[PDB]
Amino acid sequence: SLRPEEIEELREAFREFDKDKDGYINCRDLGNCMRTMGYMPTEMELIELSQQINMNLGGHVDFDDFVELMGPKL
Ligand SMILES: [Ca+2]
Repeated sequence: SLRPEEIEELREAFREFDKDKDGYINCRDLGNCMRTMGYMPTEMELIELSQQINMNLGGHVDFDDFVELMGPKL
């Protein structure tokens, strides 16, 4: 039932990808994070998804959504 240990790592990543350090990000470097250690989405997966988030969501992702989307492992 690991979570806080795995999440703690995401916190560092979120900031690492956060260049504006404004406490927010988008489907820009987000996809680059999934391939870093996530699940490495396919070709259209990293696109269809990134966009889906860009459109559906609104065009922004918070450390919460990033963590939630990242999930534990699967
Ligand atoms: Ca930010």
